Amino acid sequence: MKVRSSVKKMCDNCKVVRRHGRVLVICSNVKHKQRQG
Amino acid sequence: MELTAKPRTPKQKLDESMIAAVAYNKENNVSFALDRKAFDRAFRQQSTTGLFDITVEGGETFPALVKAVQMDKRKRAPIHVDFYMVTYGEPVEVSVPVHTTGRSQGEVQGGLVDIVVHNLQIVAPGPRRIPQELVVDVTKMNIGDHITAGDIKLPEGCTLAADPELTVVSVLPPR
Amino acid sequence: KRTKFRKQFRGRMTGDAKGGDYVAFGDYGLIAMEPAWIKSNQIEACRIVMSRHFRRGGKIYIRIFPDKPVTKKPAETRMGKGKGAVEYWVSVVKPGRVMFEVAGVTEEQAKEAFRLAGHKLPIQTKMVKREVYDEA
Amino acid sequence: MSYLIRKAAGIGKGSSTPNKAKVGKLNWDQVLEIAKTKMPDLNAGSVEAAANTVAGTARSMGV
RNA sequence: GGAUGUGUCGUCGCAUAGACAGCCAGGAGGUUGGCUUAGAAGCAGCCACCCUUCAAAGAGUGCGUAAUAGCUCACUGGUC
RNA sequence: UCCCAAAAUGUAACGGAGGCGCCCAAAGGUCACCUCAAGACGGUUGGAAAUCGUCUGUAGAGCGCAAAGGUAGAAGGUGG
Ligand SMILES: [Mg+2]
Ligand SMILES: [Mg+2]
Ligand SMILES: [Mg+2]
Ligand SMILES: [Mg+2]
Repeated sequence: MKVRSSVKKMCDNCKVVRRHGRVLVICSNVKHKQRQG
Repeated sequence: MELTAKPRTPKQKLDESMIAAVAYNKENNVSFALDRKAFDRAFRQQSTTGLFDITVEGGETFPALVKAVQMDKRKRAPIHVDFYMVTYGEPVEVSVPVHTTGRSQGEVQGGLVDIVVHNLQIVAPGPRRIPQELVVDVTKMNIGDHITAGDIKLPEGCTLAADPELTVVSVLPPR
Repeated sequence: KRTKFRKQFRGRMTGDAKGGDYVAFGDYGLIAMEPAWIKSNQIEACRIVMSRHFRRGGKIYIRIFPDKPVTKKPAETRMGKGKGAVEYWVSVVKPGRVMFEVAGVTEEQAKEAFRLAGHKLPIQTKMVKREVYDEA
Repeated sequence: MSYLIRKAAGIGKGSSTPNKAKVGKLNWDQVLEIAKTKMPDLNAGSVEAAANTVAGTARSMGV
């Protein structure tokens, strides 16, 4: 879980999911779990 | 481009999608005011080498040719445009751009094809027959080959303006 | 990068853009939306990254040479006059000013070079296309 | 089929830059024996349909 | 700096002549391209991006191994 | 003397550059008279400049020194 203030796509499996006022990204690849919070 | 009112105060122009334009030739010099979108759709095609039908509010179709545009800074949307009512025989000198067709024999070898001058202004364009483009052979070029305006075919009835020995296109070396 | 022989010192002031077209010497370009100062080392960085991205070409045009000497604080104090004769040079940049232009590469191959350089500039910028034909 | 070309045209190696400096040039006669020995490895049509296949490879090899 | 947060104008292209996402199915023969390297065959970099069959399959996107494999996408058909 | 000085004048700082503490019996007075720098072409101790000549040339020179202003109808250069 890498906390980056700049979350952007890195492949073709990354899906941005807006949660409870937070930026998260789902992906089959567990190394692509970026999150601003 | 259906032209409507044409005052002098830009009060009812900035708010709405209108752009301030003018037109002249040698007689009348009445200022106009054309639509933003209409122009942004038409100038994209005919550019500066093609006239368009300009009907003023009332029934006045006056043929003209775009001369100088004064686009705005900080923005891509123009703010002023100058028009020239084409005469019939010898109007004004028109600027004709230079395109390129066919793959060169120097681009393959490793070098790159570089147009030194995009736009090229000529003399006496000739009404009703204005060159909207310009096709210049590029394949005959290799590495370090310079092609001037003495090498560009004339669109028949058109004479050059710039110096005969000016480099229009040149194939630069790699790196 | 740096000038070859000038006077020495200078002043400071920003007014609206003046002499920056849209399409000059090439197909694609990059413009400022914000008025600032461009250190020479910033330029160098840009130029260089652009080089990395474009193995062969050398069709990178940079017409924003730095002609502004800026002074600097020796150590401390304040007793004494004009300080820091040589620190760095700058290239005033006003919105509308064309800093960088390139040609030959595709569409995708310009967004990249530009996008990168852009992460080295102290102000936002944008990429444009051909459509303007003022003076030639 | 590159081996056969490196034998027929007598090519020691090839060319790193086929866009600048090439290797050599052969003839169609040396192509007929290629589409005659490697028949099962080609499902082309007839004559030309198998003559334009090999010519392809050669084109990017430096011939 | 970053993002399918929303409201409101616009630039490009795709239409039942049946998209797009999803699902089922197929996926090259030249070829193990040439070259450089102990080796790198879509996927380090130099180069190209040519041909055929076909309702059709770009010597090609990501992940991988010491190279191989495999798992897919571009594209085609069908069911709503 | 410039610049700062923000278009009358004026205006500060341990702000930014550079000079003077002289010189000329002529470099004064007056009266006459001459026209520069530079480049090109062509010439011998030259072969960069210069000496000569023919062109071009609002002066891109000169004015004892620093600078600005100003000067070709002279405040440039000589003679009685
Ligand atoms: Mg200010
Ligand atoms: Mg004053
Ligand atoms: Mg004042
Ligand atoms: Mg005071």
